[PDB]
Formats: sequence, structure tokens, C-alpha cells
Amino acid sequence: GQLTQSPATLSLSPGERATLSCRASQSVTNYLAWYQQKPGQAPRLLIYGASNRATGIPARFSGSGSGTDFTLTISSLEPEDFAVYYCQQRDNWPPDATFGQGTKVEIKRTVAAPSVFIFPPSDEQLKSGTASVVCLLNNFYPREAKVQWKVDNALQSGNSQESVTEQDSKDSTYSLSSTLTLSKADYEKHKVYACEVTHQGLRSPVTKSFNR
Amino acid sequence: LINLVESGGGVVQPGRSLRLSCAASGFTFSRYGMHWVRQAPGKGLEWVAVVSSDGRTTYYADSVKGRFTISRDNSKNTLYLQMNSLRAEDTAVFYCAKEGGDNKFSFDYWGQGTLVTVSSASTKGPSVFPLATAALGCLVKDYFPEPVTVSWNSGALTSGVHTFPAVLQSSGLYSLSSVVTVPQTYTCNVDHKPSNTKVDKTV
Ligand SMILES: C[C@@H]1O[C@@H](O[C@@H]2[C@@H](O)[C@@H](O)[C@@H](CO)O[C@H]2O)[C@H](O)[C@H](O)[C@H]1O
Repeated sequence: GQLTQSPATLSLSPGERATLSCRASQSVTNYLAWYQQKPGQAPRLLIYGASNRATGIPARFSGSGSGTDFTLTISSLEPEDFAVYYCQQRDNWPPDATFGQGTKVEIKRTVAAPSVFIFPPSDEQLKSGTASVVCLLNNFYPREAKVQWKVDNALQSGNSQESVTEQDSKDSTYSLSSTLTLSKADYEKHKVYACEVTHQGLRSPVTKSFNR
Repeated sequence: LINLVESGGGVVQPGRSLRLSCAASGFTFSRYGMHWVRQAPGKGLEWVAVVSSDGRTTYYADSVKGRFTISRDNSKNTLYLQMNSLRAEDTAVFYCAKEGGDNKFSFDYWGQGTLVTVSSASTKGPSVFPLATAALGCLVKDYFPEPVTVSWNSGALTSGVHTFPAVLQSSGLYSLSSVVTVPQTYTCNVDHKPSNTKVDKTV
């Protein structure tokens, strides 16, 4: 009925031991299964019956547990083990399968503050009738980052969407884009547009702004 | 050897129907129960339904019963998912999975997945606007549906490029940003197949 995985994210380096776990809501009659999933691909069975390795699964993957607690262990992480892992449960009847909400194994690296950039709406877009303000957070680590939009000091809420890239293959950092959407008439009624960024690599928040 | 191949996904309006197929080879199809498992964007796995090894008994997730019906043809080695009264919440990648040989409560093989997009928006090419260490980029806005490819300087500029995942705006249209940091000319080559839209944008 309910499967809960923890932790939500695991930041390790290649060669380290990864330990993830699933807590079943009730006692489980049918020994859990584990799956590995990489971006854009189908899940692939790793562990079935709690301790058995599916066919073609290297020895470094191990599972154990019984009743309500199960653990998936990767004795030593290889570059290809950085992915998302799901645990799964299923009975004879009712037949529905239930899945854990997933644990992401991510690459550990040193702290790196983002360099911030703010882009005004292009005149081109303004003559289309719309206004998009963009705040870029470039090459930072760790993932956690906070973007706060302000228009003439008015906190903006509900009118921005952000997007984040996967860990860069070279430096292992993340990049995030935040777009503030406004009707252009709205955009034209204001002066100061600012994006304040909070991140562990920064000792004080950084704000990039421009005057219309 | 063992293999599952799906087809049938597509972009559809709400209220319409789609039918998913999953052809199996490499094992005796008639012996195992088969399931459909979906994964909405930015989400985890969410079981959808199953049909017994002999197509006689079916079971559904509550969000789909009365609309979706799962069935099979053991003489064709094909699993189906008839989807009716599709709603926006349904868009996701749908996978077919086989109950395992050693343990039937695990899924040992999965199809590559088939995309189901349900939206009342119609096909539209994007408008590309300029985004002007230093950074610059291109805002590839208001297009439908996915995907769009972005490259810089016909593919000759690659270091420092960050092409962000598309975001679904409240208008039903997608939007994405592609930027590049430079410590020369800069052009984003945007391609949106679904609508034959192509733009080389010099920033
Ligand atoms: C859909 C099907 O549902 C369950 O099948 C079992 C079956 O193995 C028998 O045990 C029957 C009849 O008494 O009970 C059913 O519950 C299992 O979940 C199968 O794996 C599914 O394919």
C-alpha cells in the first residue's frame, strides 16, 4: 500500500558504499524488488526476492531485509551506478504492484557557488506582447538553490518556473534557469527587476537586477 | 533474447482514445501475467494494470478503471491497453512489464516505453528570442509538443553550453532556454520537427 524510500538523495564518489532503504507500511508477504533507472530509459530489475540478483547484475549489488525493512547495497560505486533506484512490492491478490518514490544516487564533489546572470525581455519578445525575465544560476554545487524574484521590491509568487540540468559530465555541477512571466503591459509598469539567489557556496545572498 | 516492444503512444486531445501495444518475443508469452506501468514527467513509477497469463482476469489502478481496459492475445504474443476518455493527468511514458520467471512479484523485463501526451493544445513552432565570464542564450518559447533540439554555431560550439529541460507553461505550451558562457558570432540552431520549424538565431 505504501512504500517509503530513504534517503531521497545520496551524494557519493566512485568507489564508495551506497546504502539505500525501503520501509514497507505493513509486513510484506512478498519479498521486495529493486530497480535501477537512468534518464530516458526503462527500469531494469536489479534485485528480486530481497536478496537475489537478477540475470546479468554485477556482484557489487546486494540486497537484504525481511518483514518491513529492506536495504539495497552497492558495495563500491562504478560510474554507471549513478542513477535513480526504486523498490517495489506485489502480492498474489490484490495483484496491484506498489513502488517506492525513488532514491537518486548522485556524484559528490566540492562546494561551488553559482555565478548569476539576469536577462531582460528582448525588445523582440516585447513587441510580441509578452515578457520573460530570465535568471541563470551557472555551475553550482550542491543542488539545493533558492531563487526569489522581485519587481519594484514586490515579491513574486506563482508566476515563475525553473528548470535544472543533470550533473555536468566534466565538472559535476548543476545549472538552473528561472523564468519570470509577465504580461508586457505589466512589465512596462515597473522599474527594478531582481533575482536574489541563496546557495551554500554563497555567504550572503546574491542579487542581479536591472532597471527597465 | 527476451524482448518487449511497444507502440501506440501519441499526442491526443482530452476525451479522445489511444491504444497501446506491447509485442513480446523470446519467451512463452502465454505463461506470464503482464502489466502496464506509467511514469508521468518528473515522477516515479506508478503501476497501472495487469492481465492474468490467460487474459481472463484483470485489475486496475483506481485512477483508470472504467476508462482503460487491459487485454492480451496469446496467439500473437501481444499485450494491449485500450485508453478511453483520456485526460491531461494521464500524459506519461507507459511501459509494459513481465512478471518475473524466478519471482512473479518482480518485473524482470520492460518494454522501451511509449509516450502518451494528452493536451488540448495544437501543434505550434517556437519563437526564438535572444538572451543577451559572460552569458548569452536563446529562449525557445511557446511550442508544442516536445521535443526541440538546440545547438550552437552549427554544432561547433559546445563547451559552456547548457540546454535546460523544457518546462510546460500554464498555457499548455512548452518553453526552454539554452545558454552558453564565454570568458566571434553566436547562433542557436533550433529545430522543432513536429512542425517543420527551423531557425538559426544570431544573438
Ligand atoms: C492477474 C494475476 O493476478 C494474480 O493471479 C493469481 C493466480 O496466480 C492464482 O493464484 C489465482 C486463482 O486462485 O489467484 C490470482 O490472484 C497474480 O497477481 C498474478 O501474478 C497476476 O498475473
